[PDB]
Amino acid sequence: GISYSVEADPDTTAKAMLRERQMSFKHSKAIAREIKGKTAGEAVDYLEAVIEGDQPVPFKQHNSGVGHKSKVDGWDAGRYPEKASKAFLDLLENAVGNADHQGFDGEAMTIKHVAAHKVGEQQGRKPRAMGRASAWNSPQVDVELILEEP
Amino acid sequence: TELQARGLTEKTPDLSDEDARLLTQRHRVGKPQFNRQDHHKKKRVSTSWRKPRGQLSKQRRGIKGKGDTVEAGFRSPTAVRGKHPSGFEEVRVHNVDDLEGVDGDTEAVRIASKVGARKRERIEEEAEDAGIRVLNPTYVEV
Amino acid sequence: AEFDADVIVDARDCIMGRVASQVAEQALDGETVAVVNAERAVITGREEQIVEKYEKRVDIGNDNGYFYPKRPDGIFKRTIRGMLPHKKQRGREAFESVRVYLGNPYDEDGEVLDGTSLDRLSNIKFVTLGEISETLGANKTW
RNA sequence: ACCCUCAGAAGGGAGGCGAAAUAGAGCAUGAAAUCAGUUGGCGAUCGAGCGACAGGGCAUACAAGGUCCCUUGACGAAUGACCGAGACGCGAGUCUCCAGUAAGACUCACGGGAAGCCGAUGUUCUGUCGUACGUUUUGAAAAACGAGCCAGGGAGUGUGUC
RNA sequence: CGCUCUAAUUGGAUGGAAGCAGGGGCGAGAGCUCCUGUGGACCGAUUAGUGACGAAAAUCCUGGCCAUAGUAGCAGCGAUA
Ligand SMILES: [Cl-]
Ligand SMILES: [Cl-]
Ligand SMILES: [Cl-]
Ligand SMILES: [Cl-]
Ligand SMILES: [Cl-]
Ligand SMILES: [Cl-]
Ligand SMILES: [Cl-]
Ligand SMILES: [Mg+2]
Ligand SMILES: [Mg+2]
Ligand SMILES: [Mg+2]
Ligand SMILES: [Mg+2]
Ligand SMILES: [Mg+2]
Ligand SMILES: [Mg+2]
Ligand SMILES: [Mg+2]
Ligand SMILES: [Mg+2]
Ligand SMILES: [Mg+2]
Ligand SMILES: [Mg+2]
Ligand code: NA
Ligand code: NA
Ligand code: NA
Ligand code: NA
Ligand code: NA
Ligand code: NA
Ligand code: NA
Ligand code: NA
Ligand code: NA
Ligand SMILES: [Sr+2]
Ligand SMILES: [Sr+2]
Ligand SMILES: [Sr+2]
Ligand SMILES: [Sr+2]
Ligand SMILES: [Sr+2]
Ligand SMILES: [Sr+2]
Ligand SMILES: [Sr+2]
Ligand SMILES: [Sr+2]
Ligand SMILES: [Sr+2]
Repeated sequence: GISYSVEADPDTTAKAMLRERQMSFKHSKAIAREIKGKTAGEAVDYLEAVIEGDQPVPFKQHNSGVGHKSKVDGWDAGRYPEKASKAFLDLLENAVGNADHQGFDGEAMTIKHVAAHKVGEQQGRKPRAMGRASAWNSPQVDVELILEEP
Repeated sequence: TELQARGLTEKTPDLSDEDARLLTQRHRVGKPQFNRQDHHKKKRVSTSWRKPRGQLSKQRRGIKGKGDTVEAGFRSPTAVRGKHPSGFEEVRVHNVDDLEGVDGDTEAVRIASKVGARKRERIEEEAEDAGIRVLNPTYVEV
Repeated sequence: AEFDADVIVDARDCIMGRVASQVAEQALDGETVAVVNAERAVITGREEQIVEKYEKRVDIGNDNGYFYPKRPDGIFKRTIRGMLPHKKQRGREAFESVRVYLGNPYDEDGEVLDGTSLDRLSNIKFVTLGEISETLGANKTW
């Protein structure tokens, strides 16, 4: 697995991690990118609105074939990755939790750092025609989060 | 308070008018990189020099812009070849007994990396006392 | 709109290519040139063949495009571009600092460059750029 | 271990052990391809063997390199004048003298200056040259053949006789 | 020039070896060497030997990895649930 790629002062910070999560890595990059800079509470309200389908996540790198969404500002293609968003909500539940236990105002804290890393693949195999089989793998993702005091 | 180097760091050698001219020439003329043809085009092809062997090779054929091929005409002057940019001839030292016979007016010393801090301390003081500069000195807190 | 020209050239009764060659040389030397009265600029030869060449340039083209100007405004501007390396940085700066005009938008009368004037009393076989444009199908607005 | 979180023997956070947990379980070291985040340089008007050599911009903790710029002055190869005086030419221009003079690369000396400053490194811009590599072939950028990328592996050896 | 192991002669290392990463210096060059970080136990030099000794290529071998792509498929069958 990963370790925190950025330094964090324990006195003014809260940490959180997700390990070997079987969800789309491509969706995770997009979510991380969008929630960075936002307040922990803003991020929760945002991701819940994505799950509901009222807010699209901008797909800037992994956008091939993706249809344009009007609510996406400054860009064109976006989607509503609910599985990966639900996993990010668990990351923000853990962070705000760890934050409150330390005496901080968890919800009001800024997302200083959030990044997803492809930690591996859970391998699978799918039988194809002509007596041959090809890969049918699941991405295993890790994601780090550093909540900072405003 | 601050960091300072052990030994005679500022020491310069006494070179003849000719050896000083040739050193300044080597420094001015320089030489090309002499890296392998198309090393930059493929990650598996290292920078290390190999003679372009291909019958059609643009570098082998001497096509302008494809890089200089290694020839003897690129050699540095005999009188100065191998000298440190300071002008000193290097002597690789491993212990205190290796500092013997060294002329600190013309030769400087370079302690092997493998040598530990304890033995380095003894070499560095015995080098300063013998009037020899150490090219890789220890930086102590003064 | 205002264009701070260093040199204002009068194209009236002057051989287009000769003016263009000099206006190019000056633009690369850092001058801000402005060609004036290009409707009255001249190009020597048999009218019937001159028009054929220019009409062919208008008929040439495909999906990629071959935009050829019909107005004397643009024809002179394209002639100047052919004497400049407009694709390079230095050449584009030179071209963009040159502007051709219909008539004279300034107060100052332009200067007639050396070797560019054509003596109408000695020549019968020539055409005016405006005459070329009228034949090409351009709207006479001069 | 304990505590907090969680649907939770999960995972996470805090904490404990140890010289070391970036020694925490396929757990010594931990390269390249390559991925996430981020820094520097370039960037939505512009052209493609991706560079070599020159020269500019911007960028740089130390260490392992310490040079570099400008006035002036000395030296000064090949080359080599302007102006002027006289003399030719229809003319563009030329000859003689001034003069192998002034100049002339490098190097050095005095005085003054720079320490992101000189080198060097990253990137980018300009100039010049430039259609990979290896093989096949008279002729390969080739619309001839081979390779997605990287790492490691991968081809004159033994005996006998001459 | 470089690689392995042998031998003689002679050195270095827990006051930090090899390796690796980034960086400095030398050599026309094969390559040598130093600094910083990492690592945490081995490593050289000279001389004479030894050879399962040097790769960009062989539709080369094995492993790993990227783009392809969040794309094709998860509809088609007289059993449309
Ligand atoms: Cl993926
Ligand atoms: Cl030689
Ligand atoms: Cl067209
Ligand atoms: Cl051009
Ligand atoms: Cl006529
Ligand atoms: Cl010299
Ligand atoms: Cl052989
Ligand atoms: Mg689509
Ligand atoms: Mg079968
Ligand atoms: Mg390479
Ligand atoms: Mg390990
Ligand atoms: Mg043939
Ligand atoms: Mg010996
Ligand atoms: Mg090998
Ligand atoms: Mg080969
Ligand atoms: Mg497609
Ligand atoms: Mg039915
Ligand atoms: Na939009
Ligand atoms: Na919008
Ligand atoms: Na003409
Ligand atoms: Na046209
Ligand atoms: Na540069
Ligand atoms: Na072949
Ligand atoms: Na070829
Ligand atoms: Na061809
Ligand atoms: Na493949
Ligand atoms: Sr894309
Ligand atoms: Sr060392
Ligand atoms: Sr801990
Ligand atoms: Sr002279
Ligand atoms: Sr790394
Ligand atoms: Sr071999
Ligand atoms: Sr294996
Ligand atoms: Sr894949
Ligand atoms: Sr169905």
